[PDB]
Amino acid sequence: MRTQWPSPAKLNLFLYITGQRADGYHTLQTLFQFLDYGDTISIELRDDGDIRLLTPVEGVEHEDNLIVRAARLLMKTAADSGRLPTGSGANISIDKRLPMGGGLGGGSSNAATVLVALNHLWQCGLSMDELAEMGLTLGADVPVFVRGHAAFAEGVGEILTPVDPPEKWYLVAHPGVSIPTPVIFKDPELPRNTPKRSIETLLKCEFSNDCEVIARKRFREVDAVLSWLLEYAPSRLTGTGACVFAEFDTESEARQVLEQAPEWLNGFVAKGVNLSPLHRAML
Ligand SMILES: C[C@](O)(CO)[C@H](O)COP(=O)(O)OP(=O)(O)OC[C@H]1O[C@@H](n2ccc(N)nc2=O)[C@H](O)[C@@H]1O
Ligand SMILES: [Cl-]
Repeated sequence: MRTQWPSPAKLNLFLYITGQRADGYHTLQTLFQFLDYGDTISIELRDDGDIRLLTPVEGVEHEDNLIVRAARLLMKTAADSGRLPTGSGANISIDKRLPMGGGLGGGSSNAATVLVALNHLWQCGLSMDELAEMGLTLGADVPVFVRGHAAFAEGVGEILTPVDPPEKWYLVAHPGVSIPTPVIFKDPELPRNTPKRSIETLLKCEFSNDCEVIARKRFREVDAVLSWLLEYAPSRLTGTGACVFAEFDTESEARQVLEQAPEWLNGFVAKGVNLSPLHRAML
C-alpha cells in the first residue's frame, strides 16, 4: 500500500537578528506559521532494508536529498535502541510544488514529513520529541515541522515555544532568483543588534524581517516583487528570501490580487495555519 503525506511550507511571520555566536551563527527571534500548501510525499514500504527515492529533485543527488538523509538517520537511531524491525525500508517519491529554498523551508519540511511518516509506518514508536531531536541535525527548521505547531523560535532557532498567532491568507511570490541562506547572513550591512524581546512584546509589535533590507538591496527583482505587492497589502520577506508574502484577511482578496499581479511574481495563495497539515492529516 502507498501512503501520501503532506509536506507544508512555512513562513517566518517575523524574523529579528539579535547577535552573532562565537562560531558566526546568528541568534534570532522568529515566528513560524505553516501554510496549507506544499509538497506531497508518497511512501511504499520495502522489506529488504533499502531506502529508494524514486523521484529526482532538481540538482540534488540521492544521498544529498533531505528525504534520504532523514530516512537513514531515523533508521540508524531506531536501530540503536532496537526499535527498527528487521528489513524495514522504503520507496519514496515526491510531488514537488515548493521552490528550492526561497525561505519556505521546503527541504526541511520534506525531512520532517519523512521522519514522522517512516516512524509511523515502520512502527518505531519514537516520540515527536525524539524525532525533533534528531531532526535538528538536519536543520533548525526541521523540529518546527516535526512538532507540528506554530512556534516562536529563539537561540539560533533551536529554542521553541508553541504560540497561537492570527491565521491569515497569503499571496506568496518568488521572482526566480535562488538566494543561498549564507549569502544574506554574511552580508556586512545585515542588522545584528535587534534587541531581544519577550514573546508578548513581539506579538503586539509590527511584524518585520531583518533580512529584508539586505535582500532588497542585493537582489533587484526581490526589491521589485516587494514594490508590486506593497501596492496591495502589507508584505515582507520570509526566511532569507527570495520569497515574499502579502497578508490578507480573506482568500477572495488574496486571489484577486494574484490575478492582478505580474505573472513573473510566480505567486500562489495559501492559508496560514497553526497546526501543520502533516499532523492534521494524522488526526
Ligand atoms: C533563518 C531561517 O531560514 C529561518 O526559518 C533558518 O533558521 C535557517 O536555518 P537552517 O536552514 O538550519 O541553517 P542552514 O540553511 O543549514 O545554514 C546555512 C548557513 O547560514 C548561516 N546561518 C544560518 C542560521 C543562523 N541562525 N545564523 C547563520 O549565520 C550559517 O553560515 C549557516 O552555515
Ligand atoms: Cl510543540
